[PDB]
Amino acid sequence: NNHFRKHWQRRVRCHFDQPGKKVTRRLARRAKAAALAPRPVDKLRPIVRCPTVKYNRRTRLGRGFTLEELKAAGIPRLLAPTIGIAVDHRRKNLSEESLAANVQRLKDYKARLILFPRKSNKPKKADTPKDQQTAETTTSLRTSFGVEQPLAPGFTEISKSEIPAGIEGGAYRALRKARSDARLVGVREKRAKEKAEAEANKK
Amino acid sequence: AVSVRKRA
Amino acid sequence: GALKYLEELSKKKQSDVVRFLLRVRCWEYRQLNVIHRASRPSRPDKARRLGYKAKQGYVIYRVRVRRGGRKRPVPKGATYGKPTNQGVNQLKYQRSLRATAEERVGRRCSNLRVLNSYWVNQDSTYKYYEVILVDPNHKAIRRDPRINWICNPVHKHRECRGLTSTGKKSRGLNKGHRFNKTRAGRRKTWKRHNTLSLWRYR
Amino acid sequence: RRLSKEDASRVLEKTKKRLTHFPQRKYAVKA
Amino acid sequence: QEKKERLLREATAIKEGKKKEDVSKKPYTVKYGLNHVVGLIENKKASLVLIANDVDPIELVVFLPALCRKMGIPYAIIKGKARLGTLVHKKTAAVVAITEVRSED
Amino acid sequence: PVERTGLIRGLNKGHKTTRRVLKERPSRRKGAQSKRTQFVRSLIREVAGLAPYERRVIELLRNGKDKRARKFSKKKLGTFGRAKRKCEELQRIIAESRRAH
RNA sequence: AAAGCUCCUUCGACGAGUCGAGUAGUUUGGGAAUGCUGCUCAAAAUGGGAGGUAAAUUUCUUCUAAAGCUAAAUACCGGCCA
RNA sequence: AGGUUGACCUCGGAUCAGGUAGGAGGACCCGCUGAACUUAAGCAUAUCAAUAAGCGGAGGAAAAGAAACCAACAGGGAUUGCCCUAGUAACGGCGAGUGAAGCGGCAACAGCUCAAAUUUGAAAGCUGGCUUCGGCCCGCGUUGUAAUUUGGAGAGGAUGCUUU
Repeated sequence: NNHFRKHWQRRVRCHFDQPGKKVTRRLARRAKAAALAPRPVDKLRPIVRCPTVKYNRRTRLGRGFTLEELKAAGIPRLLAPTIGIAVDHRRKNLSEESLAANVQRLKDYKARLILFPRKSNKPKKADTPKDQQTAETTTSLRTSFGVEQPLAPGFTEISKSEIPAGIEGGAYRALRKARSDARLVGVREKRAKEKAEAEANKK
Repeated sequence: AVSVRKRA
Repeated sequence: GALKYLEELSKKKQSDVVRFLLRVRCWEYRQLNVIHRASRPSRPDKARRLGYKAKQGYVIYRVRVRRGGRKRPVPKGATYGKPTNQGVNQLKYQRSLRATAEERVGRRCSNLRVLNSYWVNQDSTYKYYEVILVDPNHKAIRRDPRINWICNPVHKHRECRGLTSTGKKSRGLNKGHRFNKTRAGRRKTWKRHNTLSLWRYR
Repeated sequence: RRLSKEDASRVLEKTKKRLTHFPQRKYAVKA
Repeated sequence: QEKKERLLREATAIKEGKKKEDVSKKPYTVKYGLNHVVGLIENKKASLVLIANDVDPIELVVFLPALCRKMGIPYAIIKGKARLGTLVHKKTAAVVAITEVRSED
Repeated sequence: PVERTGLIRGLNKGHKTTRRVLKERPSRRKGAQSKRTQFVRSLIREVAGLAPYERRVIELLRNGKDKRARKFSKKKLGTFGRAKRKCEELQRIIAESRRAH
């Protein structure tokens, strides 16, 4: 099973420039950090759940926060990209839990944010006071605001007094019954409509 | 009357 | 606005008024030259929605192109290799007559930049298009931030590279599963799939 | 044939308002 | 020119602390421009509509008699888009309209 | 919204979450008819008239050959749904004309 | 003078020989589900597209085409410097 | 004077005033067009290959790009690139063979502009010429140049604080 029937030698890509590219990327990262000092080098990202039944067990970082999250955190959508927060207009909040988690994330970021004034002579009420501007800072939001619990805890202790009773009939019986009900949802409804029609015809 | 939008 | 009424009127191309106007305009454009300047667009709503403005530096050029298929220029129209099971009468050009018209109009006015183009009329022999062109050297164009992107040298001859609307349509630059081979560039994707990657610590 | 500096730096009125009232701020995050 | 003296007079008024409405009166002019006249007809503000007979392309004004008949606007087709342009200080005017005139007229 | 059963299979399968009600996105307003759009389309319709295939479907519906009109509309347009909608609006046109007359 | 936030009775325009259909050529893993082009027909207003087996009926989920701009990570047997 | 005097529209002329294009290079990039040797026992499907040759067009990158997307989940969320998916799904005479994509981890991240609205209590917009550098003219333009709006919304209201 070797696919060497075309002119493969014309487009062989060797990777001897891997350490040179790593050095170039590190130089670009340090230049970006020096240009963006004292701000962090990257934007804040929300915690989103991976799609599909294979990966829904694990959460990760998303593209940006939703407008509902920004509104509930009290951050205007025009101020948000100017203070290092990423905004994603396509994403929606279909449940309360992710909305509350991202709102709490934005609230912690807002509480830990230090906002320098536009002019040093005239500080506004929304800006950080000069005596409070001096504090230890972080430059990696991916590390400081990372995914602390990507997976649920797979090990938990309960007492035997509070053990669950269990579903009646058994879990395997419950799964078989659910599958059979899903496969027979339509036929039972049609027979119910037929019985209702017979009752209406000959009540 | 047909109005395109509300007018100030 | 009247352009909404012009839009809904131009949707009904088989009504009596639109058929009469299309017939008389077909006769006039067939009597005129193959490529000629239009003083004003014949479809102002279509030109305006495609990006035309009534500003110095915007011009309209009308063009007719012979319609039908493409014939391979071999002597006596016969191929002398392996049999192809088909004739040259059923070969199809992979780009549009609109794109061919855009290239011919650009070669007629090489100092301008082709913005977009639109169908105006057709008959059995020709299809008729009107092409909007922008002057990259006009001060009114260069001072407008909505259009001075076309003054950059990267936008030279968009119609020759397929950067116009019909060019993107022919290149299949659409998102989705139906455009897997062509959404990022067909030959680039083919090279990416057929290249062999050999890392150092393999 | 390159565009002049002022023509390249021209912005629209809406963009001018957005840059006037919401520019890129200087900020820091506590650790 | 008349706009220049009007703006100069309004500038003097706002310099000595009066509103522009205190020194300037409500204007009464012939309404023109195709989109403007179509909007006035749709809002039933135009009292009279004059449409040029030689508009090329004809689709710009081919619906205007029917629009005026639906909205109950008195309309008339007249000869000369250049003749209307002489009214509106232009070379060409496809359609003009009167919404209101003065009490003397 | 209906509550999920919390099982991996069956009806209403999936992990239990508190579903939200959300304000309708303005991108989903497309297809809703506007007052100005209705007025403009009605005026353009009475100015321009009908297409020849539309007149053919009109006379077929006047004769009462509904299946033949549906087949001709499908042949002219391409899809059964577009044919059905075209036949419905032409029947509405016939009804409006007969209620006018 | 412009600008943002909060709430709302109401309004809320959104790209046509275009989408789509048939047919022919070509292409594709998409010779049952691909894209492009030519010819013929040719749309609509909660409409339209998609949901990889053809069709009718009833639903559901996603977006919003036929106008346009935009750095970076990517490529480099040409040129220059090392 | 009315057989006159003009206003527009369209089409021309000028060694008119001011500009622009051609050719080179083409390693990489965007398209068009397009083989055969080879591999299939031979050989018109196929493979080579949507390659070589030929043609048009750019730049330091080009192209693509902010969903008429993926999905079917507790939902992800512009484009590009690497690893993986995976030699898998799938396609294929008489079989030699061909062959993706979603998710996932990473690199890098950046968002937006028009048409469809009447400024109508005032084309507020712009090219060119002359300048005493204050401006003044010839004009373009209402068959629509400015401000505002782009679906993430917005328009109209109500409300009380903030911003330049």
